[PDB]
Amino acid sequence: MLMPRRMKYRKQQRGRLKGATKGGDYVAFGDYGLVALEPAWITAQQIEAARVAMVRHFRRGGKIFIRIFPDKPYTKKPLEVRMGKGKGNVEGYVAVVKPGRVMFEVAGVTEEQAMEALRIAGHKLPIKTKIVRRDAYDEAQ
Amino acid sequence: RLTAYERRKFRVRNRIKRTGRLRLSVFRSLKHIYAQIIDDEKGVTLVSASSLALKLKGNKTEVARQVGRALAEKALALGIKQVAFDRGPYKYHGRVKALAEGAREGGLEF
Amino acid sequence: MEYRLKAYYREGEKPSALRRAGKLPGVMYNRHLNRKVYVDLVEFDKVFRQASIHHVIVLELPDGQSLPTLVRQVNLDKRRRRPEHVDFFVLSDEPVEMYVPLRFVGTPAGVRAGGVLQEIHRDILVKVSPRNIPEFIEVDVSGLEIGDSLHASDLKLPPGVELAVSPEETIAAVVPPEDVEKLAEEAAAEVAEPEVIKKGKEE
Amino acid sequence: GSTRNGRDSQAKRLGVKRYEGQVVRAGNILVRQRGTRFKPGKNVGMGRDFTLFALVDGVVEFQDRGRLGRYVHVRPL
RNA sequence: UCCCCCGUGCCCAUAGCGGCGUGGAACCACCCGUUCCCAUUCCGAACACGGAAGUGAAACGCGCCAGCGCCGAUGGUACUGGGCGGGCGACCGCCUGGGAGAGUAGGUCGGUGCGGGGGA
RNA sequence: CGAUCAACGGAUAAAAGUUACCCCGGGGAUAACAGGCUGAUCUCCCCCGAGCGUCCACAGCGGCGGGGAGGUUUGGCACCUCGAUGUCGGCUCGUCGCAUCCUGGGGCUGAAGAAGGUCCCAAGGGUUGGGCUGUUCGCCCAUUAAAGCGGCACGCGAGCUG
RNA sequence: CGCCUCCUAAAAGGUAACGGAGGCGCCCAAAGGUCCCCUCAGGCGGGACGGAAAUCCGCCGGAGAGCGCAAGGGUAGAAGG
RNA sequence: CUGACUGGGGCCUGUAGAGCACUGAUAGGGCUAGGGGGCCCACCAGCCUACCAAACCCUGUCAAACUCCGAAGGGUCCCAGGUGGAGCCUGGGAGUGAGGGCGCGAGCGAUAACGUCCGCGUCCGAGCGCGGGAACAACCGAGACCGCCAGCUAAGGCCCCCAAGUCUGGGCUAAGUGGUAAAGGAUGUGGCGCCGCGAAGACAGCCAGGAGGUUGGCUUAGAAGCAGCCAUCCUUUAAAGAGUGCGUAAUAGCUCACUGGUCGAGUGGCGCCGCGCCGAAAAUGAUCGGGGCUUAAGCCCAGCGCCGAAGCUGCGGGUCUGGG
Ligand SMILES: CC(=O)[C@H]1O[C@@H](OC2=CCC(/C=C(\C)C(=O)N[C@@H]3[C@H](O)[C@@H](O)[C@H]4OCO[C@H]4[C@@H]3O)=CC2=O)[C@@H](O)[C@@H]1O
Ligand SMILES: NC(=[NH2+])NCCC[C@H](N)C(=O)O
Ligand SMILES: [Mg+2]
Ligand SMILES: [Mg+2]
Ligand SMILES: [Mg+2]
Ligand SMILES: [Mg+2]
Ligand SMILES: [Mg+2]
Ligand SMILES: [Mg+2]
Ligand SMILES: [Mg+2]
Ligand SMILES: [Mg+2]
Ligand SMILES: [Mg+2]
Ligand SMILES: [Mg+2]
Ligand SMILES: [Mg+2]
Ligand SMILES: [Mg+2]
Ligand SMILES: [Mg+2]
Ligand SMILES: [Mg+2]
Ligand SMILES: [Mg+2]
Ligand SMILES: [Mg+2]
Ligand SMILES: [Mg+2]
Ligand SMILES: [Mg+2]
Ligand SMILES: [Mg+2]
Ligand SMILES: [Mg+2]
Ligand SMILES: [Mg+2]
Ligand SMILES: [Mg+2]
Ligand SMILES: [Mg+2]
Ligand SMILES: [Mg+2]
Ligand SMILES: [Mg+2]
Ligand SMILES: [Mg+2]
Ligand SMILES: [Mg+2]
Ligand SMILES: [Mg+2]
Ligand SMILES: [Mg+2]
Ligand SMILES: [Mg+2]
Ligand SMILES: [Mg+2]
Ligand SMILES: [Mg+2]
Ligand SMILES: [Mg+2]
Ligand SMILES: [Mg+2]
Ligand SMILES: [Mg+2]
Ligand SMILES: [Mg+2]
Ligand SMILES: [Mg+2]
Ligand SMILES: [Mg+2]
Ligand SMILES: [Mg+2]
Ligand SMILES: [Mg+2]
Ligand SMILES: [Mg+2]
Ligand SMILES: [Mg+2]
Ligand SMILES: [Mg+2]
Ligand SMILES: [Mg+2]
Ligand SMILES: [Mg+2]
Ligand SMILES: [Mg+2]
Ligand SMILES: [Mg+2]
Ligand SMILES: [Mg+2]
Ligand SMILES: [Mg+2]
Ligand SMILES: [Mg+2]
Ligand SMILES: [Mg+2]
Ligand SMILES: [Mg+2]
Ligand SMILES: [Mg+2]
Ligand SMILES: [Mg+2]
Ligand SMILES: [Mg+2]
Ligand SMILES: [Mg+2]
Ligand SMILES: [Mg+2]
Ligand SMILES: [Mg+2]
Ligand SMILES: [Mg+2]
Ligand SMILES: [Mg+2]
Ligand SMILES: [Mg+2]
Ligand SMILES: [Mg+2]
Ligand SMILES: [Mg+2]
Ligand SMILES: [Mg+2]
Ligand SMILES: [Mg+2]
Ligand SMILES: [Mg+2]
Ligand SMILES: [Mg+2]
Ligand SMILES: [Mg+2]
Ligand SMILES: [Mg+2]
Ligand SMILES: [Mg+2]
Ligand SMILES: [Mg+2]
Ligand SMILES: [Mg+2]
Ligand SMILES: [Mg+2]
Ligand SMILES: [Mg+2]
Ligand SMILES: [Mg+2]
Ligand SMILES: [Mg+2]
Ligand SMILES: [Mg+2]
Ligand SMILES: [Mg+2]
Ligand SMILES: [Mg+2]
Ligand SMILES: [Mg+2]
Ligand SMILES: [Mg+2]
Ligand SMILES: [Mg+2]
Ligand SMILES: [Mg+2]
Ligand SMILES: [Mg+2]
Ligand SMILES: [Mg+2]
Ligand SMILES: [Mg+2]
Ligand SMILES: [Mg+2]
Ligand SMILES: [Mg+2]
Ligand SMILES: [Mg+2]
Ligand SMILES: [Mg+2]
Ligand SMILES: [Mg+2]
Ligand SMILES: [Mg+2]
Ligand SMILES: [Mg+2]
Ligand SMILES: [Mg+2]
Ligand SMILES: [Mg+2]
Ligand SMILES: [Mg+2]
Ligand SMILES: [Mg+2]
Ligand SMILES: [Mg+2]
Ligand SMILES: [Mg+2]
Ligand SMILES: [Mg+2]
Ligand SMILES: [Mg+2]
Ligand SMILES: [Mg+2]
Ligand SMILES: [Mg+2]
Ligand SMILES: [Mg+2]
Ligand SMILES: [Mg+2]
Ligand SMILES: [Mg+2]
Ligand SMILES: [Mg+2]
Ligand SMILES: [Mg+2]
Ligand SMILES: [Mg+2]
Ligand SMILES: [Mg+2]
Ligand SMILES: [Mg+2]
Ligand SMILES: [Mg+2]
Ligand SMILES: [Mg+2]
Ligand SMILES: [Mg+2]
Ligand SMILES: [Mg+2]
Ligand SMILES: [Mg+2]
Ligand SMILES: [Mg+2]
Ligand SMILES: [Mg+2]
Ligand SMILES: [Mg+2]
Ligand SMILES: [Mg+2]
Ligand SMILES: [Mg+2]
Ligand SMILES: [Mg+2]
Ligand SMILES: [Mg+2]
Ligand SMILES: [Mg+2]
Ligand SMILES: [Mg+2]
Ligand SMILES: [Mg+2]
Ligand SMILES: [Mg+2]
Ligand SMILES: [Mg+2]
Ligand SMILES: [Mg+2]
Ligand SMILES: [Mg+2]
Ligand SMILES: [Mg+2]
Ligand SMILES: [Mg+2]
Ligand SMILES: [Mg+2]
Ligand SMILES: [Mg+2]
Ligand SMILES: [Mg+2]
Ligand SMILES: [Mg+2]
Ligand SMILES: [Mg+2]
Ligand SMILES: [Mg+2]
Ligand SMILES: [Mg+2]
Ligand SMILES: [Mg+2]
Ligand SMILES: [Mg+2]
Ligand SMILES: [Mg+2]
Ligand SMILES: [Mg+2]
Ligand SMILES: [Mg+2]
Ligand SMILES: [Mg+2]
Ligand SMILES: [Mg+2]
Ligand SMILES: [Mg+2]
Ligand SMILES: [Mg+2]
Ligand SMILES: [Mg+2]
Ligand SMILES: [Mg+2]
Ligand SMILES: [Mg+2]
Ligand SMILES: [Mg+2]
Ligand SMILES: [Mg+2]
Ligand SMILES: [Mg+2]
Ligand SMILES: [Mg+2]
Ligand SMILES: [Mg+2]
Ligand SMILES: [Mg+2]
Ligand SMILES: [Mg+2]
Ligand SMILES: [Mg+2]
Ligand SMILES: [Mg+2]
Ligand SMILES: [Mg+2]
Ligand SMILES: [Mg+2]
Ligand SMILES: [Mg+2]
Ligand SMILES: [Mg+2]
Ligand SMILES: [Mg+2]
Ligand SMILES: [Mg+2]
Ligand SMILES: [Mg+2]
Ligand SMILES: [Mg+2]
Ligand SMILES: [Mg+2]
Ligand SMILES: [Mg+2]
Ligand SMILES: [Mg+2]
Ligand SMILES: [Mg+2]
Ligand SMILES: [Mg+2]
Ligand SMILES: [Mg+2]
Ligand SMILES: [Mg+2]
Ligand SMILES: [Mg+2]
Ligand SMILES: [Mg+2]
Ligand SMILES: [Mg+2]
Ligand SMILES: [Mg+2]
Ligand SMILES: [Mg+2]
Ligand SMILES: [Mg+2]
Ligand SMILES: [Mg+2]
Ligand SMILES: [Mg+2]
Ligand SMILES: [Mg+2]
Ligand SMILES: [Mg+2]
Ligand SMILES: [Mg+2]
Ligand SMILES: [Mg+2]
Ligand SMILES: [Mg+2]
Ligand SMILES: [Mg+2]
Ligand SMILES: [Mg+2]
Ligand SMILES: [Mg+2]
Ligand SMILES: [Mg+2]
Ligand SMILES: [Mg+2]
Ligand SMILES: [Mg+2]
Ligand SMILES: [Mg+2]
Ligand SMILES: [Mg+2]
Ligand SMILES: [Mg+2]
Ligand SMILES: [Mg+2]
Ligand SMILES: [Mg+2]
Ligand SMILES: [Mg+2]
Ligand SMILES: [Mg+2]
Ligand SMILES: [Mg+2]
Ligand SMILES: [Mg+2]
Ligand SMILES: [Mg+2]
Ligand SMILES: [Mg+2]
Ligand SMILES: [Mg+2]
Ligand SMILES: [Mg+2]
Ligand SMILES: [Mg+2]
Ligand SMILES: [Mg+2]
Ligand SMILES: [Mg+2]
Ligand SMILES: [Mg+2]
Ligand SMILES: [Mg+2]
Ligand SMILES: [Mg+2]
Ligand SMILES: [Mg+2]
Ligand SMILES: [Mg+2]
Ligand SMILES: [Mg+2]
Ligand SMILES: [Mg+2]
Ligand SMILES: [Mg+2]
Ligand SMILES: [Mg+2]
Ligand SMILES: [Mg+2]
Ligand SMILES: [Mg+2]
Ligand SMILES: [Mg+2]
Ligand SMILES: [Mg+2]
Ligand SMILES: [Mg+2]
Ligand SMILES: [Mg+2]
Ligand SMILES: [Mg+2]
Ligand SMILES: [Mg+2]
Ligand SMILES: [Mg+2]
Ligand SMILES: [Mg+2]
Ligand SMILES: [Mg+2]
Ligand SMILES: [Mg+2]
Ligand SMILES: [Mg+2]
Ligand SMILES: [Mg+2]
Ligand SMILES: [Mg+2]
Ligand SMILES: [Mg+2]
Ligand SMILES: [Mg+2]
Repeated sequence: MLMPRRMKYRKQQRGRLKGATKGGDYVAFGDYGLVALEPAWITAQQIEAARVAMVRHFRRGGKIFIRIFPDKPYTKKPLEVRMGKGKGNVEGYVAVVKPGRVMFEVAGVTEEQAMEALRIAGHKLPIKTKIVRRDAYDEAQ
Repeated sequence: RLTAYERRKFRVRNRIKRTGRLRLSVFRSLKHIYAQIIDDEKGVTLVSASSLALKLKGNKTEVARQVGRALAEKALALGIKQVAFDRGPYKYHGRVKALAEGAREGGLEF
Repeated sequence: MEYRLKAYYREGEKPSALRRAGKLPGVMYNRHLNRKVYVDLVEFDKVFRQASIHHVIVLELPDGQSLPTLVRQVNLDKRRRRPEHVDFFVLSDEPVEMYVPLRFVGTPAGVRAGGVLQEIHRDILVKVSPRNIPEFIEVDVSGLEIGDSLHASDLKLPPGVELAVSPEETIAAVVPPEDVEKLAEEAAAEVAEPEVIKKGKEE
Repeated sequence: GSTRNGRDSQAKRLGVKRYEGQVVRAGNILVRQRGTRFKPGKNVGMGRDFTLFALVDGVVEFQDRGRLGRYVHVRPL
């Protein structure tokens, strides 16, 4: 599942989660999108869960666009150790996501299929979401 | 993309102007040789001398020497004595050398 | 078609006041003029969803003028997903670069075969005269299988309109569908851990 | 459990030491730097470690000459 | 004090790439030679000297063209010094002063100082 | 000129261990207990509805993921206590919580009946004797309506045991 | 455990943790002084043995090469040859 | 007179933000080396690819150790304001070198800790003196020289405990929400927008009908609209999907979308905002500080008045410093 093929640095500092999303705020590929309403580190496991739930709803058909990528290494100390003695080990990868980011888009599917696949996908994510349809506002960006 | 010609010219001239003397610049064409003493602080030429301006005659080396004497005679008259020689793209040799040796005979100090 | 929208002039009114009065701040320009305007947001929304950046909007200014415009730019509040400002570009007699809709006529054979028609471009950038704006540009996609594509070179353009993009720019593609039968392969798939780019004496 | 890092060198206190308009004396250091981030201009020398220093009493003046670089001059009083 | 050219600066691509066109009287270049000065890790290509039959082909200069490159508002927004509020938090707002970046309209096939030769 | 005086401002020219036989001065400036803050881990409860259940997502189940509660586990932290806050287990004596083991009242069932399963209400009372082991726990024997799980400084040593 | 480079470091300087990454304890008689000359990597095309890459030719190519060694800064109008 | 602080002016900077031109990352598509695999060959070529995919490009993004950009600020010098328990110089005497909470910016930790480690600020330390916050070092208010049975305010308050409004106007809530919590769930309530469908008679109710090809096609072990598929086509019609949901092992059957009659005016579906509901279990006796409160004594919006400290004022006094 998603993670960088290679990287310059093994561990990243934690950073902040302030502000509206930086880009990716308009539908770019398909007909409908799933928009983040609150900030989070979405894991790679969560992205894959949202993805599999969407192809499973479609069974055979449609196209899913995943517009977030987890390049941020997630670190955790081994259980029961004290503070100190260096940074914890990389245990996973997360995509930073801020309000307004279009995380997923779908195409090649009916409106009922897209509304439902995107809804189920939303239940796999640790944040509130919103389903949107491509507008002329999207097309003008 | 610069030529070996332009790099050579920039090279010898940056070193000259760093000393802050009035510079004796020399341009050598296939036919003629020209000299002007330039104040790089004001970007202004103080005095000139050309084989073209003097309508000078035959052997290029002997011509160059005489425009050197010519530049000196006009230079001293204005008060200019010390100077830095600017061979620009040319080797200190031949026509350029002759012009330098002719300027020195007139008492230009370099 | 051709749509109309009342606009108004503004000077020192703070944008946040205009937006709280339900008005949308905007600007109006070309090589000759530049004016600060505003439009009623509810009214502008009704037009813009019909006339995108594609169709002419004529602004009825309160001074009695009537200027033909294209919307050149719509700035969105990235959080709330709402328009916060509009550029109206006022057209002249000279030609103009602009986006003309694409109409994908036909059902691709690949789409009959199970595929999906990925509409990579939904409009196309074009130099054309304002007296000359086509409503759309038809493209036949019925011959595309999985996975063929069309480019702006394959575009049959009406009279007086010329491509303003590289004819190698791709405009449509028919790709394979999502398939549950793929899932189990992807679940049991193995991905060796990421490599860290070597630094120092080790390079 | 142990760290292979934990090393860093002392800070070197680099940067410009006299800004435009400041009255300096000959020998005053104007810029501490690694390489020629600034170049010596009129009445300014440069030492083996790229340090710019004033060659005369006077006033510091900076000049940004685009692709030719940024320069520090000392205008005599 | 105007136009062309030749030197030499300054601004530091609005000055660049590319395409086309143009100039040899003058100037510049290529050019003609390699005796002489000087020269090639081989080569008169370069550097250099002595020349003056030819050509503006190359180069250089000067024009035109916006395909690229470069520059680029206005408006709006992000962010923010200072002042205030809100949320359990992740974080979110308001006031006052400041205010990008991206993008849009557009701009650009340079401007200018000093000396020299020529022209009117 | 002679320094891995590298513990690199370099105590001597010259130096390792052990103490449950231990001692003094100090510290809650700092650990082991208990409490506290926290809740990763732990226990419990939910959201989503892939898929199972012949048929049928939801009788009983719940892939991949998502949200919480509690403060009984193991820890994190080091905040009162080191001019002392006695420790496991048992016995004795209780008392409380309810996420209920039984008894009482219910809905659903893939509930014929009888017997079950699952969830809801419910803390009034009740919740056995023995073999093993210091044990808590657990396994086993014989029963039982049932042989509940937790808190009270892992309740209770100025109450006993040891 | 001293020293160097980058980050953390909140656009002067400085700034901690058993925070995130690397290096030093040398070397060079030229790899130093000065004078003179020269300009890269890379792409494409062409060339016996000859290859992805040996050496040659042409075109494009402002610096992505090089600068003994880490990293950074600097740098061809040279600090590179 | 040089100070903190401030005004103007110049220079220095690479953070916030943003960007992708460099260094890396990155999804998809295009294009296209090289591989895989498939035809065809060993005579050395050739073609096919819904396979992995370099370079390049397009769309769309990510970065403390990336930057084509780049603030607000900050630093420093000059001129000016600034006479302050300001500043500078020399010397005598120290104490301190366990900090801590909070706000903001980061690292570590788990986007844990009354956690830990730096930065800017602040308070406590030393203001455990005073008002407010039920109580409470550091939250809000405010820097206590002494005295007064005088006055004004601050935060916070004005139904009673308890000093001052059971003050005024508009709205919301019915949950004692207020008076601790999340995903998520819901014909709770109110205010908005947006579709439709309807007096060319809607919705609801009642009333009929809802049909031949079709026990249909992948199909056999059942698959007959309604166990999965690579299908939705006709026919008679007012109308009718080879079918919404229920049922059969199959079938049938009910009944939906569906059309006609019946009444006679609304009806169904979205989306957004305010306030509430559930989700909500822990251990001695409960409780918002208590009582008690419902067109509030709750919440939102707008006001007038008052109460309220050791702050400020009036009066009197002390001491030190400065000026007479
Ligand atoms: C006793 C003293 O004199 C002083 O010390 C203080 O008290 C205590 C100190 C330590 C202590 C427990 C220790 C060291 C321990 O290791 N305990 C574990 C475990 O936790 C325990 O539960 C048992 O488990 C099975 O065996 C034990 C096991 O060794 C218990 C105390 O009460 C102070 O208040 C007293 O005055
Ligand atoms: N004027 C300013 N500096 N504003 C700073 C804005 C920061 C504040 N948290 C806000 O979002 O409003
Ligand atoms: Mg951190
Ligand atoms: Mg996480
Ligand atoms: Mg972590
Ligand atoms: Mg441990
Ligand atoms: Mg650590
Ligand atoms: Mg960690
Ligand atoms: Mg993880
Ligand atoms: Mg985001
Ligand atoms: Mg969710
Ligand atoms: Mg964009
Ligand atoms: Mg709208
Ligand atoms: Mg180590
Ligand atoms: Mg470190
Ligand atoms: Mg060290
Ligand atoms: Mg230091
Ligand atoms: Mg340091
Ligand atoms: Mg440093
Ligand atoms: Mg500096
Ligand atoms: Mg030196
Ligand atoms: Mg040196
Ligand atoms: Mg200046
Ligand atoms: Mg100067
Ligand atoms: Mg010229
Ligand atoms: Mg000038
Ligand atoms: Mg050109
Ligand atoms: Mg011509
Ligand atoms: Mg030309
Ligand atoms: Mg000629
Ligand atoms: Mg001629
Ligand atoms: Mg010879
Ligand atoms: Mg001879
Ligand atoms: Mg020759
Ligand atoms: Mg020559
Ligand atoms: Mg000749
Ligand atoms: Mg020519
Ligand atoms: Mg030339
Ligand atoms: Mg033009
Ligand atoms: Mg600029
Ligand atoms: Mg711009
Ligand atoms: Mg602006
Ligand atoms: Mg602020
Ligand atoms: Mg804000
Ligand atoms: Mg502001
Ligand atoms: Mg402002
Ligand atoms: Mg900015
Ligand atoms: Mg801009
Ligand atoms: Mg140009
Ligand atoms: Mg010029
Ligand atoms: Mg001149
Ligand atoms: Mg002139
Ligand atoms: Mg002239
Ligand atoms: Mg010794
Ligand atoms: Mg070492
Ligand atoms: Mg030591
Ligand atoms: Mg020692
Ligand atoms: Mg040392
Ligand atoms: Mg000693
Ligand atoms: Mg010694
Ligand atoms: Mg000795
Ligand atoms: Mg020893
Ligand atoms: Mg020793
Ligand atoms: Mg001993
Ligand atoms: Mg012993
Ligand atoms: Mg022993
Ligand atoms: Mg013994
Ligand atoms: Mg003994
Ligand atoms: Mg003894
Ligand atoms: Mg013994
Ligand atoms: Mg003893
Ligand atoms: Mg003792
Ligand atoms: Mg002692
Ligand atoms: Mg003692
Ligand atoms: Mg303690
Ligand atoms: Mg200590
Ligand atoms: Mg302890
Ligand atoms: Mg202890
Ligand atoms: Mg302990
Ligand atoms: Mg412990
Ligand atoms: Mg323990
Ligand atoms: Mg205890
Ligand atoms: Mg403890
Ligand atoms: Mg205690
Ligand atoms: Mg306790
Ligand atoms: Mg706690
Ligand atoms: Mg918890
Ligand atoms: Mg908790
Ligand atoms: Mg947990
Ligand atoms: Mg729950
Ligand atoms: Mg469910
Ligand atoms: Mg099944
Ligand atoms: Mg069922
Ligand atoms: Mg199923
Ligand atoms: Mg369930
Ligand atoms: Mg599970
Ligand atoms: Mg969780
Ligand atoms: Mg959990
Ligand atoms: Mg506890
Ligand atoms: Mg405990
Ligand atoms: Mg612990
Ligand atoms: Mg504990
Ligand atoms: Mg610990
Ligand atoms: Mg402790
Ligand atoms: Mg302690
Ligand atoms: Mg501490
Ligand atoms: Mg103790
Ligand atoms: Mg005592
Ligand atoms: Mg005591
Ligand atoms: Mg005692
Ligand atoms: Mg134990
Ligand atoms: Mg008990
Ligand atoms: Mg219960
Ligand atoms: Mg019962
Ligand atoms: Mg019962
Ligand atoms: Mg029964
Ligand atoms: Mg039965
Ligand atoms: Mg039975
Ligand atoms: Mg039952
Ligand atoms: Mg139930
Ligand atoms: Mg129930
Ligand atoms: Mg009971
Ligand atoms: Mg009881
Ligand atoms: Mg009981
Ligand atoms: Mg026995
Ligand atoms: Mg026995
Ligand atoms: Mg026993
Ligand atoms: Mg036992
Ligand atoms: Mg026994
Ligand atoms: Mg056991
Ligand atoms: Mg066993
Ligand atoms: Mg029995
Ligand atoms: Mg029973
Ligand atoms: Mg028993
Ligand atoms: Mg207990
Ligand atoms: Mg315990
Ligand atoms: Mg224990
Ligand atoms: Mg105990
Ligand atoms: Mg116990
Ligand atoms: Mg006890
Ligand atoms: Mg005892
Ligand atoms: Mg005991
Ligand atoms: Mg006791
Ligand atoms: Mg006792
Ligand atoms: Mg006792
Ligand atoms: Mg006692
Ligand atoms: Mg005993
Ligand atoms: Mg014993
Ligand atoms: Mg040191
Ligand atoms: Mg720093
Ligand atoms: Mg820094
Ligand atoms: Mg700094
Ligand atoms: Mg300093
Ligand atoms: Mg360490
Ligand atoms: Mg090392
Ligand atoms: Mg040598
Ligand atoms: Mg090459
Ligand atoms: Mg080749
Ligand atoms: Mg070959
Ligand atoms: Mg080759
Ligand atoms: Mg380099
Ligand atoms: Mg190395
Ligand atoms: Mg003053
Ligand atoms: Mg000052
Ligand atoms: Mg000052
Ligand atoms: Mg100031
Ligand atoms: Mg940033
Ligand atoms: Mg990039
Ligand atoms: Mg871009
Ligand atoms: Mg970032
Ligand atoms: Mg970024
Ligand atoms: Mg950084
Ligand atoms: Mg940055
Ligand atoms: Mg810019
Ligand atoms: Mg500034
Ligand atoms: Mg700073
Ligand atoms: Mg400043
Ligand atoms: Mg300052
Ligand atoms: Mg300033
Ligand atoms: Mg002053
Ligand atoms: Mg003082
Ligand atoms: Mg003082
Ligand atoms: Mg004084
Ligand atoms: Mg003193
Ligand atoms: Mg004294
Ligand atoms: Mg004394
Ligand atoms: Mg001390
Ligand atoms: Mg001391
Ligand atoms: Mg100390
Ligand atoms: Mg200390
Ligand atoms: Mg301490
Ligand atoms: Mg501290
Ligand atoms: Mg500390
Ligand atoms: Mg803090
Ligand atoms: Mg702090
Ligand atoms: Mg705040
Ligand atoms: Mg914060
Ligand atoms: Mg902070
Ligand atoms: Mg940090
Ligand atoms: Mg959590
Ligand atoms: Mg602390
Ligand atoms: Mg904290
Ligand atoms: Mg913290
Ligand atoms: Mg502090
Ligand atoms: Mg103290
Ligand atoms: Mg205070
Ligand atoms: Mg204080
Ligand atoms: Mg206090
Ligand atoms: Mg206190
Ligand atoms: Mg008090
Ligand atoms: Mg207080
Ligand atoms: Mg109080
Ligand atoms: Mg009170
Ligand atoms: Mg308090
Ligand atoms: Mg406290
Ligand atoms: Mg006072
Ligand atoms: Mg009053
Ligand atoms: Mg008040
Ligand atoms: Mg009250
Ligand atoms: Mg009262
Ligand atoms: Mg009031
Ligand atoms: Mg009232
Ligand atoms: Mg309730
Ligand atoms: Mg209540
Ligand atoms: Mg309550
Ligand atoms: Mg909720
Ligand atoms: Mg909710
Ligand atoms: Mg509702
Ligand atoms: Mg509502
Ligand atoms: Mg069928
Ligand atoms: Mg039927
Ligand atoms: Mg509730
Ligand atoms: Mg009212
Ligand atoms: Mg008062
Ligand atoms: Mg008073
Ligand atoms: Mg007072
Ligand atoms: Mg008085
Ligand atoms: Mg005094």
